[PDB]
Amino acid sequence: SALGKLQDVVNQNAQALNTLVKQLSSNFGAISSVLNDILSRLDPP
Amino acid sequence: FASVYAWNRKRISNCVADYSVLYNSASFSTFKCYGVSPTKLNDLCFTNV
Repeated sequence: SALGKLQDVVNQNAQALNTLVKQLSSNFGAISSVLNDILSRLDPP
Repeated sequence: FASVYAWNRKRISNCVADYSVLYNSASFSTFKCYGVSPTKLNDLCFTNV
């Protein structure tokens, strides 16, 4: 009133989940990152 | 119309424009859409055309 070996696990796991969430906003070479804006202004082919 | 070397440029403003009266008019010899297929135009929303 020390615990860094326990805070390291919490931090590493949050840092991985954040990267997974944030990769949902890359185009990977498409026109939009959001699927609804490809569906709305393009036709199936 | 206007020449090819000095084309015109109209900046369409707010106005419920029906892209359907265009698409189905059958009087057009060429109607290509690039960013967006034609049938999904009459439901979208733009700010400056």
